[PDB]
Amino acid sequence: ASRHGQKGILSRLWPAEDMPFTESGMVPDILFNPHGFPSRMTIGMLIESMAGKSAALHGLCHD
Amino acid sequence: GGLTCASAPQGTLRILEGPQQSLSGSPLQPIPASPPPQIPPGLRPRFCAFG
Repeated sequence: ASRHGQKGILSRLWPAEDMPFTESGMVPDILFNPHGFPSRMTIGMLIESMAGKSAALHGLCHD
Repeated sequence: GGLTCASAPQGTLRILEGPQQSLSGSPLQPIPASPPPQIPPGLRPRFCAFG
């Protein structure tokens, strides 16, 4: 689960070579399907991901 | 000491303490609003792309 009410069963343990790598040289470790957003409208999960990426990059902790 | 019945009274005095209102009626003193989150100064691009 995330902290926003998005529960979910693990369907697949996907290899790291088959995982979509970014331009930074980074794979994800969890893939999320974007169709869990429209009917549920957890926009705070998008803000949490942007905020957690900023918190990791700058070395901060956001409110 | 015959204790006769006297007449009906004219009215009623009623003594009670009054509150002081020199303090209240002043301009209100609310709790100050917390500031909105401001971007920290000194944020730089730390990550440079490889190669």
